[PDB]
Amino acid sequence: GQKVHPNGIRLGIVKPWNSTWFANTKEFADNLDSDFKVRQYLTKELAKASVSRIVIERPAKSIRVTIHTARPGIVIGKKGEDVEKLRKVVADIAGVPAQINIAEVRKPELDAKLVADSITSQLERRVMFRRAMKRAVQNAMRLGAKGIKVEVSGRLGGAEIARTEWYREGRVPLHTLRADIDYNTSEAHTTYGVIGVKVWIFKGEILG
Amino acid sequence: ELQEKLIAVNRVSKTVKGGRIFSFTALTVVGDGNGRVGFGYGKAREVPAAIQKAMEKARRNMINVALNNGTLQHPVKGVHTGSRVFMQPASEGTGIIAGGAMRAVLEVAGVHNVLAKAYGSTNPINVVRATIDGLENMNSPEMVAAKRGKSVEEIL
Amino acid sequence: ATVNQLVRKPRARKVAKSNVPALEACPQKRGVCTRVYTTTPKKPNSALRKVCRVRLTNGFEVTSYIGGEGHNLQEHSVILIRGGRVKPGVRYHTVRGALDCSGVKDRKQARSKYGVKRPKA
Amino acid sequence: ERDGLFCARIFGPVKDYECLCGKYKRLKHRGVICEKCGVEVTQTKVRRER
Amino acid sequence: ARYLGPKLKLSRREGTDLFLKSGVRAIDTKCKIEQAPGQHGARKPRLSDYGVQLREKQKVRRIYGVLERQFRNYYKEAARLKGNTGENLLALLEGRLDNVVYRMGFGATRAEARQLVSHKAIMVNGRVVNIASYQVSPNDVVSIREKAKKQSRVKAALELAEQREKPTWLEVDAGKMEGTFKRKPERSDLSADINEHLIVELYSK
RNA sequence: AUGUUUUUUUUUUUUUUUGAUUUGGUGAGAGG
RNA sequence: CCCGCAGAAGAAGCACCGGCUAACUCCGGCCAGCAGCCCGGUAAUACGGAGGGUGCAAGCGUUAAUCGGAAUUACUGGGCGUAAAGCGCACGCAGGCGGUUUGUUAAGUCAGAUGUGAAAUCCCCGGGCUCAACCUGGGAACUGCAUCUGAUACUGGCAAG
Ligand SMILES: [Zn+2]
Repeated sequence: GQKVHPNGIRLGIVKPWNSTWFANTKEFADNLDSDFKVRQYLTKELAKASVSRIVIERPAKSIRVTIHTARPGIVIGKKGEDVEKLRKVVADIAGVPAQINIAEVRKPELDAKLVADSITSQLERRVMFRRAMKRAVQNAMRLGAKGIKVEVSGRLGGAEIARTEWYREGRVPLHTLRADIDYNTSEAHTTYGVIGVKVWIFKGEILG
Repeated sequence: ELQEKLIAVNRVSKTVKGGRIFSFTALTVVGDGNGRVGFGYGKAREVPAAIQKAMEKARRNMINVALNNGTLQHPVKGVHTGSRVFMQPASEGTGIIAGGAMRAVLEVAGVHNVLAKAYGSTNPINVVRATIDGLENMNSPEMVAAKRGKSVEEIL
Repeated sequence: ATVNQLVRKPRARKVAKSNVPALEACPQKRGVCTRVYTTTPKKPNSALRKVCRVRLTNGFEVTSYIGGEGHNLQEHSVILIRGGRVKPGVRYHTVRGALDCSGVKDRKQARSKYGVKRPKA
Repeated sequence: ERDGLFCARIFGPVKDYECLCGKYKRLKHRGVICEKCGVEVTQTKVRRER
Repeated sequence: ARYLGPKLKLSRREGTDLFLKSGVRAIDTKCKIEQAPGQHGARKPRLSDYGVQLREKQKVRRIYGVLERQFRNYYKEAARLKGNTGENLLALLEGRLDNVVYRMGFGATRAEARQLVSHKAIMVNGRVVNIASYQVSPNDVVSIREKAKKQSRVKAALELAEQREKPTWLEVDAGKMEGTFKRKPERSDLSADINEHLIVELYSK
């Protein structure tokens, strides 16, 4: 289990946190649990909507969710009909006043998580994994990624002996802390088993 | 306008500290259905890429072949490494009577009518090369006339 | 090689011996089962292969494979052998559905090759 | 309509280098006219001059 | 001695329209002409060198309705004869009585024509010929006899033919119901899609 | 001083290029 | 052989589908079994059944046997430093081959003719059985052998250099 998590190593420097609140040792665990719940719910709901990052932020006994999604239109539905619906359920989950914001993700081919999800979907609907991977890589490159890597693993083409294959393009420096490396993962629950998809997308280096 | 036939694709290995690194060799051949022929031998970790490479190779370093109508101008031998090849011009209708790699090269070249045996080795890569050599060496009547300081009717 | 040499002593044709000599250029031969038994095959395979030592009509004592699933053969059972070697020392097959050797039970594909009559319905 | 005002054999094939009904779907034999099609085999603007 | 099964299946397998049904109704409506027959139709991997040749051979055989031994014999004959082998073979195939009849338009399909021939409907030079493989010669008039001239099928066939392109190498009369096989057809007169050369190669293994 | 001393199938096919993003008369009304 | 009668009526199987090799899926544990050469230990396109396909078809498979592929006895048409293959080295009879010029011969060689090379078979153009197989007219061929008449470059003989 060689490698360090690319997001996790960079949280202090170039990457920010998702859950962004303060709490004392008393209420912290509970808060975490709540976050887990709400996030889980959101994932369940907005599966068909291309959702990248849920950012929870709770000040003053009131939860502020921020959903980063590629297509707001399907998450919002009719203007303030679906969002509103989501909100009350979120509140219920939390046990506090809820507030949902929806950030529009520019360039969903450069968002790593989204790409991974897409790949997983493709796998599920029985495409050639390799061709999917290629598409993922190519598209990102076209869009202006300084580099991208993707990796898929296990029961590829329903084969008895599992293996991993991966496509890199451009440069993807992981040891370099100041590199904006959007990393994320997904899992294709195929007929032969799970197929895990990792993808690293290098936006560029930050100078500060 | 150019037609291109992948003759063979073969998996080749390189042993390293970990284990075996596999790769793929693609032997292709391309031609315009007239004199021009060219084979290409490409190599890559995946098959399609290798094939593409081979095709690319083929497309450059082509070679011209003097064809009397659909067939060859005279019986011609061509050798390369193990593969030694005989090919003989044949009457309209007979088709390409030739085996394997050899056939493919002929087809692209735009010979329609040949009687061709591959003696010795039949290792595709070598045999195609041999075939190419044979084609290349084969001189036309006009060419021969030019060489000898005569007219075409003097040679018949 | 040299023409003179050839003339002196011409080229010898490679005389290929028959790999089924107990037939003696016969398509099949009748034989009586001297004994019937199972044998273990060589590496890498694993099985109990059913085989019978057959005394043939022409005098030879050979060993014949018994194809298909199951057989009725005993000692003193009159069988027809056909030639064909199972890949030590078995160079012949019992023809199922000839003389005393029965056709294979409950077989519906490649029936001819195991003596089986066409199923009626 | 075969063979009416807007014919096939009298003028040309609607599609470029295609027998409208069914044969020649590549670029090799431009011209052949089978009995099942009663169609020429040329360009899309060939009917404008005929 | 004949193929009695599904006709469109064969066509599907081949890829092309073999003209095994009359042509009242288009082949795309009757069957999935693009998709190959059986459970594994949608899957279509590129065939081998041998395989393509074989397929080609089948196509031709299917078209005319000639079983393998006969086909082989025909090929041999062609080879024996002077000129281009494939072309010769094609000519021979054409020359078959049933085929000729079909061309003329007395049978909707080739099968129909064959049937007619069998049933002592057709005469060649005023003599009832019953053999579908009968090689019709140049200047050999071939007609429906007076007994079979009243059949509704024949007229339908004729009508169908009239919609279909007329071959240059024959000359047929719809009222008289007699056609003259004027000459053995040139390769140009026949369909271009048939790769005779492949067929030739297959037998030259 | 010494090594044929625990072998078993944990199996060879790409994309291909070759072509384009599609709307006719009649009549009425406005701007200059 | 022809005419009439009735009614789809009385009339389709065999092998194969891992690669070679045309044709693929599902269901049943190195067993049972397969196999021409190179699977099966619980997701077997390789065993057995099914459905689906492929190839042949009144046959289809298997076995035996011959040639082929096999240029794998290589006359056409292979080789021998290391893959099998140069006698350990010589001398040398028989045998094989033999520098150069002229003359002669005409054995080999070549040309033409004559005789023969049975008929059938094979092949070409025809004809006859409705077609075909089959039958059949005429030709070509039977690559050879013998004899006669020439040619004399080459090989041989003889004679001189
Ligand atoms: Zn057409």
